[PDB]
Amino acid sequence: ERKRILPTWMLAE
Amino acid sequence: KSAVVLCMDVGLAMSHSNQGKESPFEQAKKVMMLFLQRQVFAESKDEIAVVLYGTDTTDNALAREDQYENISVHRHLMLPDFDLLEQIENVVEPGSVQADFLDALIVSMDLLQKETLGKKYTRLHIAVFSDLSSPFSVDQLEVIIANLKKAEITLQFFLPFSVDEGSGPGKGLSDQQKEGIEMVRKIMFSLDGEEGLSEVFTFRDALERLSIFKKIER
Repeated sequence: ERKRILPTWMLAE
Repeated sequence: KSAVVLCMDVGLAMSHSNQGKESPFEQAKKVMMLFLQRQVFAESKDEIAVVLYGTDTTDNALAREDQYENISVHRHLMLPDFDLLEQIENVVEPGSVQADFLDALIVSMDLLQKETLGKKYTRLHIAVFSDLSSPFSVDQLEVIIANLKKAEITLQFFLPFSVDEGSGPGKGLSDQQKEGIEMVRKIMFSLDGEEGLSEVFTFRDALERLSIFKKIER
């Protein structure tokens, strides 16, 4: 599956 | 005031004209123009952005080598104004490629996240117009859904064909389109259960449904 890189704000805890 | 992104598939398959008198691209553009005209003439305070996916060029904040390709932010989150109607019916042309609709959704979410900072809205909304012809990756979809919930963004999907119980005989949908329909249903149910599945409509219902939604305190 093609990997995407999410913007930092979406990865915030 | 609402914040709304119109997230429009302009990929090559949308140009194929074989039902009625208008291609899916032409049908969707007509709905968008009628909606924007209504908003302008009524002096609505809603802010409306436009994101296109399937465009030959790329123009968005997330774009890098092999990321968020062929997705273009045509209009930022602003009041629609008379001048934009001209701008929409000139720079919305059919694309020659296809793009990943979940990439387009992320671009639309990122646009809302940045451009709604420090301001109060009744709802944050993304309306997708597509024939679901294009492949997509589900990488980190669970984080996309988590962020839609956290930011309280609602989703609506508009397709050029029915998919409900009265859809009737088969419409020759490709396996990719059937996969797209299923993933749309998974997303909408993840967001709002059975009620979310009800937010999947046809182009024929889009102009009127764009305005209707259930109020939820924020």
